[PDB]
Amino acid sequence: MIREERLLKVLRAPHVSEKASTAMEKSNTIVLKVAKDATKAEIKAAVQKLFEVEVEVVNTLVVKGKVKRHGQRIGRRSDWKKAYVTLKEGQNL
Amino acid sequence: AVVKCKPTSPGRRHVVKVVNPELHKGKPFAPLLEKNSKSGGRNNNGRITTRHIGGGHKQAYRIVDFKRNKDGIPAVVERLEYDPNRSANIALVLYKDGERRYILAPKGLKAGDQIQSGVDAAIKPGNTLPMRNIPVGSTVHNVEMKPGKGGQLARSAGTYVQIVARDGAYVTLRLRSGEMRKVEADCRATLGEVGNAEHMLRVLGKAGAARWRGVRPTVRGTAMNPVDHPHGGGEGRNFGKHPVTPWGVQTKGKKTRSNKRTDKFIVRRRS
Amino acid sequence: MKRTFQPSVLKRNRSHGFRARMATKNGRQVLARRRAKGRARLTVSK
RNA sequence: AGGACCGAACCGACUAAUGUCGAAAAAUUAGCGGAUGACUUGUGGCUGGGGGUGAAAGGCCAAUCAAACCGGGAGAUAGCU
RNA sequence: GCUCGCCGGAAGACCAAGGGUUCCUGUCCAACGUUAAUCGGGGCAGGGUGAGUCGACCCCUAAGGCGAGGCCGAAAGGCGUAGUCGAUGGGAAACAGGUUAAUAUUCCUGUACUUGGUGUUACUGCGAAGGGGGGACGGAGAAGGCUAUGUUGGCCGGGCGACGGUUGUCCCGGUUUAAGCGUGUAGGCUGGUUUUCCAGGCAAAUCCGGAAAAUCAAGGCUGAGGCGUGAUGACGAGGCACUACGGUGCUGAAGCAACAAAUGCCCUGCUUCCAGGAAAAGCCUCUAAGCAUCAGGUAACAUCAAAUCGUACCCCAAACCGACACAGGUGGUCAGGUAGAGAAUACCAAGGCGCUUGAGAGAACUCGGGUGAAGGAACUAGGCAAAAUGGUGCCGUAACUUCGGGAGAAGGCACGCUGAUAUGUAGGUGAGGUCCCUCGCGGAUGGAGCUGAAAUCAGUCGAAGAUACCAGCUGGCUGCAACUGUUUAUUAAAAACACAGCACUGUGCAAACACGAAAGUGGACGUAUACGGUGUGACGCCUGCCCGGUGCCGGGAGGUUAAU
Repeated sequence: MIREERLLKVLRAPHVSEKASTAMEKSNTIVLKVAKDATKAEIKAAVQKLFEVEVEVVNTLVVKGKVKRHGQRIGRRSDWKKAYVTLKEGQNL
Repeated sequence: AVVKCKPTSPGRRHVVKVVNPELHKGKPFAPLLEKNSKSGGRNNNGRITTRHIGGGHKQAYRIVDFKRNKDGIPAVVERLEYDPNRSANIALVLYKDGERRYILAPKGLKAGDQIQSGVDAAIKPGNTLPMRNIPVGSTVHNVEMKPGKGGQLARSAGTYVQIVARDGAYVTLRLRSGEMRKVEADCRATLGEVGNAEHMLRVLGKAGAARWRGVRPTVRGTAMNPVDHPHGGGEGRNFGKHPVTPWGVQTKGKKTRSNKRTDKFIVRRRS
Repeated sequence: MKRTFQPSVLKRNRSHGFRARMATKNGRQVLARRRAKGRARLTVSK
């Protein structure tokens, strides 16, 4: 019974992109930014309570941030989690 | 088992094949198969102890029931098998119990022979017991040194010992080499010789053989440079020294033996 | 001409790994020597 | 059957020619030897300095080996520049 | 965009390993790029990397490491026992198609399947750090069958030819479909099956082992392939409509037969050979303790899950390695069509590329090439190179000898192409029909067609038909060393090395010895037909003396002399 305490935490963000919209339309699949742990089932229940809707199943992933340099100094973004998250049918917000 | 093969190859010239046309073509008996490691000379530390060692083909194991201590329960051989772990050959027998084991071979040992061990053993070869009850004089082999050590004697191709004397509690025995040694009569041993004695007929002519008989080349010592070996030097093929161990101790003859733990068993040294 | 360096991240580890050094005394006797000098990087496994 | 032959790959380095500030801190061009076996190459692992291993040449050991590298002694010492 | 050139057992595609954002979008040209730059692995920004099934992780070990105890050791600590991890190995199962600029067996469609859990059901002996089995293994050959694959026809659909001809032996393309499932084959192995009993499998066994007795010849097990299902689906030339001149949407015909046949599969097969050829888990049996009413297991149903982590991209390389976008090196997977013995040799296919300065000019001298009159090695240290030869099939072919070889000895023959033989023959293949049988994916049958040498003979062009490439010079005398082998990563490849046997020697196991501060290593899981060391080198003939010296093996009578 994933505790809402950790749960509400887990999610980082919803994301926007062409492919995101494209999954949205062709499949009703939601397109997000979420934590480092962000295990699939975690995400499942998370969005499931957070939109009161009927998740089908998700795809997990790992971004690799770019190692850009910032003036002279070099850096690299800490990585995060998108996910291909869909339902059999749903109303998007 | 002797056949000269025909000199079709420069390099097949002096070969000598050693063919027992009775050796069982096929796979050994699982109940005696055991994993083996190629040491190549190394030690626990890993340093190569014994030299020219290494390579050699994969090579299974056949735990020898040297002890053969099973008494009163008889067995019959079923197959003589070839083992690269020996120069002799191994013979699976079937104890009346049904438990199975290879054994090493007397010469006349063939398929269809029924034996066992024990002090009341028959005197047909292959059986074994201690030489308190083995009659004197008999030519035997496969001999223990201490009671129940298992047997480290005459273990080899066409090996066997003939009794020279039996000393009350004791017995002196003619090693196939020529030293005679007291051994306790309760030390067990197997009657008869060993077959297969023709190994020496093989000449391993191709470099390949010893290669795949697991032999590194061995230097002609002095040929190398002084840099490491006792022998050495020579602005071309010169010794002018003494033959000594590769650590410096004279060879071509030095009495080096000093056990003294057992020398009281050295009745007459080997020549 | 197949020159000196060849790569293996696995072999990096089993070569000079963090666990490697810290498991042996002498290894345990380097981390300071650099921390003494204050290297950014302890070893090469990052 | 063959430590067989001819000869692909593969491994090797015999001859010459560039090339020797070169494209490469050893190449390629013309060739050339082996080409089922002492075959050969990965991946894994083992071996340590007056040590290792070496089908021996004093070889080879992170290009670097008649004693690896690196730290220290130690600013070694220098009837010599 | 056009034309041209180049590769293609790769300069193509896919991977590991490494790379660790470079890929694509958009954007700019400082610098980076060796010229210019509008282009980019270059600057900036955004994006994209989706796994119950593909790896990893995971279960197990493998050679290895570490190491409680301990043993050994100045202290470090050596070492191993229990253990315990450590892939290049083994272990449950996914695919076709579509899908984007950028991924995809993970996304969409459809069809799978596999592994636990959960319960419901009825059946109910299960269960193990342990028993056994299996997993399970070498090399060399050799088929055969199939198949991808490839060829032709049939088919469709397109078309009628830029100049002689070109409505047909016409021309151009296409002529498709997974897993699994059910089939169960060519094939391969296999005696089954029952009862009894037994010092065996560390107890225990009902199992493996064995003994017997019986008792019947069948079953079992394996195993590609092909066939039905798959798959009335999709794909699928093309067509059509729209245009973002880049793709959308719908329709989408035909989509079969035959041939040829793998370095692939049946193959862990078979058959042979000695050099004698991992393990343990996963799996199956078994029972101990224990409980066997419970539990647990059998299975039918139903249900659920099947974490993460990896996942783009690059790769014979501009991204890996060597300081460069590198003429050097880096394994694995695939493997077309043309002649061809052919993974090559040439030249194309899909593909891909045209190597980041260019342009003129045409002396020397180079550097690679080709070309050559007579001469034909006189050149040169040296016939170095170059040249010169080379193939296939046949004839014929020495010295000498370990009888094998040499010996591709040499030397010569001949070779295109068309026709006929014989409008394709030999051969291979096998249609239909005919039957035969326990009915099959059965068999004899017959040869339909089709594929298809080679030879002979005929005829004939050239100068030449091994026409290109590709593709040994050979002789003869010998020194050396028997050679296959090794060798100086980088100036040397042999005679140097090793090597087969041979002898010497040393050594009978807590063996010698080597390392080891000692434990304890390897030897050797061996017991002298064994191993060490040395010397030497196949083989055939042989291998003499000098024991003074110097070492070694022995003998001790006396001189000799420490420590006490």
